[PDB]
Amino acid sequence: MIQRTPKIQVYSRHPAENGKSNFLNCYVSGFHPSDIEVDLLKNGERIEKVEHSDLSFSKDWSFYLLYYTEFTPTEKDEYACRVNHVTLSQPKIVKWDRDM
Amino acid sequence: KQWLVWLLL
Amino acid sequence: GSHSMRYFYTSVSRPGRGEPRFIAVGYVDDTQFVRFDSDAASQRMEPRAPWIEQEGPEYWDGETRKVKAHSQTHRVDLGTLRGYYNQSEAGSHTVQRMYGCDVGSDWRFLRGYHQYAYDGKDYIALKEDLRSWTAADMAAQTTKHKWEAAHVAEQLRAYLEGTCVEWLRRYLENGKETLQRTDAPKTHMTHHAVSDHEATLRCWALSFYPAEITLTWQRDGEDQTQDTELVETRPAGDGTFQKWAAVVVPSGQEQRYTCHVQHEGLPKPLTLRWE
Repeated sequence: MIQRTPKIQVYSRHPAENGKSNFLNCYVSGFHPSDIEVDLLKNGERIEKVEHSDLSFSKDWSFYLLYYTEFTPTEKDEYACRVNHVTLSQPKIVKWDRDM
Repeated sequence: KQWLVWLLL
Repeated sequence: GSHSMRYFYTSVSRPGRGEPRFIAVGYVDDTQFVRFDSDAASQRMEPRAPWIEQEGPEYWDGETRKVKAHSQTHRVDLGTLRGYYNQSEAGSHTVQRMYGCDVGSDWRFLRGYHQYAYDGKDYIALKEDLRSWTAADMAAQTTKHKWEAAHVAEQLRAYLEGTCVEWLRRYLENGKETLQRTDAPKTHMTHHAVSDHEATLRCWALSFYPAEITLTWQRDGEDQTQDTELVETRPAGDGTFQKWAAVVVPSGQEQRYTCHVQHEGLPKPLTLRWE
């Protein structure tokens, strides 16, 4: 009955170095109920090989998941994470900040 | 290893 | 230092598909090592760490039977609470259970916890004395009584102070090379000019285990808790964690702010200052 909104963080497993193999990660935490849909976007179009962690929650009973994939960063390509939960009126999007 | 008892609410 | 084994269970009811969805995970400290997914074709307790595969097939059979039992009792708890709060069968609801045990540096029993929640709100907990219960609302009073009748407290305490801690020790000394470690953070600092008369100092601390970490900002010695952007400790994917903390700084005053870092891996805390 009482719903919490998801908190999203898009980031790379290791420092962004174009051309080197690396992992892209989208971490969602603090949301409830458990239902949620998450896609990863490569210049707009979504990816297909996107594994995820098992459902688990924190001490406040809010869930958290990790959606990770392998890739190679480049100069022009922009990656993003798209999330949708019940507490939203439209799919939320978050751009991967390679320089922060 | 996890608990062996069944616990109902 | 201090270690902990905690089990997490989540069961969500879906009228129209009958059997709820039931997911359970097991953690030692901040490392997941087991899993069970109801809608998985496996229908068995699968490993998620490499140091647990050493266990034979009997171990996995026992754990699978246990977790399936817990799934059943959850499938009953859903309907039971639906009756307690007088809710309709046309609504989805979530039942969450968490319980485990902790040990100190001497590898003895320090704490043990067990607690149920219904739709994100606390339903019933076990106080840290392991004898009495904490009941939230009138519905949980009935459960509290039922459990006080069957002496559930003494049994659960016998488990937490016995098997739980024992096999926590076993897990630690099996996966010693990963669970018994303290990876200090690799800190750095970035400085982005938000505007001509302002700036943002971001304090990065990444690649550290365990997840317990403290990361604060100070201006002239006092905490900037009111103006500090602080994300929540997030996983990296390789067993390490990341966290950063940013602050908004007037242009020309960077040398007044300092980033303080505390972690089990650092002998003494770290203090950083730009340039």
